[PDB]
Amino acid sequence: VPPHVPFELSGAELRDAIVQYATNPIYHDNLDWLNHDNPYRRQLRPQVLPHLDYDKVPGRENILNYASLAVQRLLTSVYEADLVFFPKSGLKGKEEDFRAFYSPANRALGERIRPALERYAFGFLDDEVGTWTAQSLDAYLDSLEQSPVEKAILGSADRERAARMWLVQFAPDFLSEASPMMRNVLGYYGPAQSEWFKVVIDEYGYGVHDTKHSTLFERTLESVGLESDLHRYWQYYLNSSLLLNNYFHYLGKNHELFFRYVGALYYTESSLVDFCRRADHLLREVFGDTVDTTYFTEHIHIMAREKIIKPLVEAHGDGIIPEIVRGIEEYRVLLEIGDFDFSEQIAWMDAQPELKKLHDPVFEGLKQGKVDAPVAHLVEPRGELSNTHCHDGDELCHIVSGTMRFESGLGSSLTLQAGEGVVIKRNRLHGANIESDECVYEIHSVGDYRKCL
Amino acid sequence: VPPHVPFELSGAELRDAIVQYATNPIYHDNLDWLNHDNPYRRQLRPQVLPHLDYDKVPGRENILNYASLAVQRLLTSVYEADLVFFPKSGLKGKEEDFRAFYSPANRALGERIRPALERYAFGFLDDEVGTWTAQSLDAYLDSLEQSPVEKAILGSADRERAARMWLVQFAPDFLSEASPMMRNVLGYYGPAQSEWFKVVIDEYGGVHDTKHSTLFERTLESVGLESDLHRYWQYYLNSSLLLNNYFHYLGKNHELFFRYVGALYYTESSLVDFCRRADHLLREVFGDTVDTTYFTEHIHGRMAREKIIKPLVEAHGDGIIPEIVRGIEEYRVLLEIGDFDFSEQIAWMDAQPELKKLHDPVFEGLKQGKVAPVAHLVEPRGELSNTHCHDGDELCHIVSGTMRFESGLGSSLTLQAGEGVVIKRNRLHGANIESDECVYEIHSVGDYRKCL
Ligand SMILES: [Fe+2]
Ligand SMILES: [Fe+2]
Ligand SMILES: [Fe+2]
Ligand SMILES: [Fe+2]
Repeated sequence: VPPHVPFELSGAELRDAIVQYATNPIYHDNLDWLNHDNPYRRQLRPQVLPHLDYDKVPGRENILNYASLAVQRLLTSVYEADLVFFPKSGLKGKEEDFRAFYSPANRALGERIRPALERYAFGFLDDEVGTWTAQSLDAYLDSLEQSPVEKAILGSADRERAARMWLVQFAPDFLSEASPMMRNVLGYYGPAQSEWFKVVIDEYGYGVHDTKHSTLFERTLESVGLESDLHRYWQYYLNSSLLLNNYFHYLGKNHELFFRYVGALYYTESSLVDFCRRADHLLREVFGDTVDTTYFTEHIHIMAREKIIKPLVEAHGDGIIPEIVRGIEEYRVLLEIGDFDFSEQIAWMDAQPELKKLHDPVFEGLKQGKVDAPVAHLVEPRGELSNTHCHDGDELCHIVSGTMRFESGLGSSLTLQAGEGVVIKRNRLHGANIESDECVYEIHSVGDYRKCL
Repeated sequence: VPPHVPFELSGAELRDAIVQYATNPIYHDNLDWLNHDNPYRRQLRPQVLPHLDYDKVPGRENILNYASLAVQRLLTSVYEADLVFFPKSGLKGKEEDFRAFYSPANRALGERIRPALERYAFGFLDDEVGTWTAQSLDAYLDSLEQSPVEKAILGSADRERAARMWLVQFAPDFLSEASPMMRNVLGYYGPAQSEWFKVVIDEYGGVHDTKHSTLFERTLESVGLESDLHRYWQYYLNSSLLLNNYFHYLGKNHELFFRYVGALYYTESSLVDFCRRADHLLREVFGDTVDTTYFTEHIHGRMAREKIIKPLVEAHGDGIIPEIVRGIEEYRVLLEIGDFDFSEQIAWMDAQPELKKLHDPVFEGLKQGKVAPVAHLVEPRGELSNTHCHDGDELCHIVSGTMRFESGLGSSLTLQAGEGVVIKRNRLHGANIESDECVYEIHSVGDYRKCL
C-alpha cells in the first residue's frame, strides 16, 4: 500500500488556486450596480485576490477587513454551486453563464480551496467560544428591550431606506430557505433524520409553491419596491450577512459539524418567534399597511429538544454535547457581528452629507502634515465602476476634476464634483462610478481620519 | 485581472491525486468479507490504483473491466461524503473513522478528482446515446414476457441465494432513498422546485417507520440480511454502483438538471412494473416470511410529465428537450448493463462446482503449451484478498494448503492441494487462506476455451 500524502494547500499555491477559481469570467466586475436577473454572476473582484495573505487567519477584531469580505464572497459562490438556480425569465439567453457556473471545472476549483477559505472565515471562532453530561446540558439549555436592528432602522434619518437595506441582506438566505438545512437529511441514519425532515417539510410548505417560505419572502420584497431575483443586490451584501448565511452551508456541507447544526437548530427555532415578531412590528411601523409580512407571521403560527437532541445524546453519547453547545455559541457570536456591522453601515449611509462636508477639514490637516498619509492619483473614464468593497483604514477621496457617483449603500449616493470629496470610513461597504468623460481624483490613506482634524 | 488558467488534471498528476484520496486508512483492505456496522470504511484497494490509466476512457465494451469497477468504488465514496451516516449501534467508538470520512481533506481530495472520475465512468455514454419540438418530444414520450432479473433468479440453481445477492445491490440506493433526487430541490427556482419536493416527500414519509428506507430494512431483515451500510460492499456489483452513481452524477452537477428530469419520468413510470415483478419474484422464492411492503407501497409518473416537464420547457425553451431525452436514454443503457452484469454474476456463482471440475482440463491444456503467463504466490493464513475482477480469464491452481475462493454472497469454494477453479473475466471474486500457508499459481489463460 503506497503511503498517504496529507492534503496540503498553502502559500503561493493557495493564492494561485484562489485566483484560478475566481478568474472565471462570471465572477468579474459588473458594469452596473445590480445583477439583471442572472443568478450565475457573482462579483468577487478577482483583480485583488493575488495581493492577499490567506495563510494569516484573522481574529474577531479584523473579520470586517476587506480580505474577510473577499473570502465571504468566494465562500458564498463556492457553496451555492450545489444549489439549483434559474432566472425568473428563464434560462433562454443565459445558457453560457449557466454552463460556466455549473461545470466540472468550477466546482472542483472551489472545493479544492474551500478548506482554506473555511479557515479564514471561521478560524476566529476558536478563540470566541470540556466534558458534559445530559444534566449540565439541560440547565444550559434552560438559561436561554429594543434590538440593535430596531434602533438603527427606527433611529435612521431615512427609515424606509434603512429597512430596505435590511431586507436585501436576507435574500441569499430566505429565497433559498432551508437549503442549508436539507444538507443534513441526506443519507441514512436514525429516527432523527425523519424528525429533521419534518422541519424541512414545513420549511418547503408541504410541496405547495404558494405556502413555500421562499415565495412568502418574495411578496415581502415585492411589497416595498424590491425585486426577488438572485443575486440582484450582491454588491449591497454586508460582510456579516454572507458570514451568517455561509455558516449554515459550513455546518451543512461538513457533516463532522452535524451536532453543531443540531445546537444551532434549537437556538434558531427558540428565538425565531421573537425575531419574526420584531420584524413584523418594525416593517409595519416603517412602511405601514402596504408591507406584506406574512412570511414572518407564518413562523409565529408554527419538538427539537425531545425529538432530536434527546435521542441523539442517548444513541451517540455525551461526547457530542460540547459540539451542540459550540454550535449555539458560535451562532450567537455571529449574530452580534451582524448587529454591529449593520448598525455601522446605516450610520455610515445616513452621515453621507456630513462626511462629504467633513472632506474639507480633513483635507486641510493633510496639507499641514497633521498626519503623513500615502496618496494615490487616479484618472478613470466614465463607466469605470469600482465594485463595492471596503478598506482597513479610513481614506480621503478628493475630486480634482470631473463628476463621480460615490455609493455607500442601496439608496445612498453622493455626487462629487471638482474640488469636493468624502471621508470613507474603514470596513464600510462602498463603491464608485465615473459620470463624466474623465475624472481625476486622489485617495489619501489617512488611517484614523480624526488625526487630521 | 489575471488570466484564467483552465482547470487541468491528467497524466501522472491524476494518478497521484487518485492515490492520495484513496490512501486514507478508512479505504484500506478489510480483513473480513463484510463491514461490521461502520458506514465510514469503504474498500477501494488503493495499492492497485497507481497501475491504472485514467486518461484512456473506455467504451461500453470495457466498462465491466476492473478499472471501471475501481472508479465506481471511488465515485461512490466521493458522492456519499455529502450524505449523513451514523452506525446502527451509535457513533460511540467510530469517532475517528467518522472524522476520517467527514473532514476537509477527504472532501477536497475527492472533489478534485471527481471531474476525471466522472469522465472515466460515464464517458462511454457519449457514443451510446439534434433539435426537438414539444410535439416531437410528446410523441417520443408516448411511445415508451419476463424481465431479465426474473429469468436469472428463477433460473438459478439456488433461488434464495440468487435473490439475496439481488437485494444487497440496492442497499446504497434504497437505504438512502431520495438522497440523489434531493440534490435538485436545493436552491431557488420556479414552481418546478415545489413539484420535485412533493416527489421527495412521498419517498420520506416524514415518519421514520413509513419512511421507504425503513421499509427496505424490514425487507432485508426478513431474509436474514442486515441493513447497515456498507456491510456487503465487497459484494456490490460494478453495474450496481454504476446505476447508483449515475443519479448522484445527475444530482451533483446541475448542468445535468434536465437529464434528471428525463430520468425522473422513466423511473417513476417504469417503477410500477419493476415493483410488481419484484413482489412476485420475492414471494415465489421466499414465501410467507419475506416482507415486500417496500415494493407494494410504491405500486409521480403522471405528475412529472405535466407538472415538471411541461412548465420547464415552457420556461427554458426547446433547447432543454435533447437533454431530457439524453437522461432517459442514458438511464436505459445502464439498466441494460445491470441486467447483463447481474445475470452473468449469478451464472458464475451457480457454475462454481463445475468451474472447479473444469480446472483440471484447462490445466492440462496449459501443460501441453496449447496456450500462458504464470504468477507464483505464497500467502499466510488470514490473507483475505478483497473482491475484484480481471479483464481475462484466469486459472487458479493450488499446490498446497487450503483456500476459500469467494464468488459472491453465499457462494464459496474450498480449494485444496491439486485442485483449482476457472475464474471468468469481469466476474466479482475474492479469496482467503484457510491454512497456515498456501502456495498456488495463477495462470492468465485469456480465453480458457482455447485450453480445452
Ligand atoms: Fe422558515
Ligand atoms: Fe475604495
Ligand atoms: Fe419511494
Ligand atoms: Fe484474483
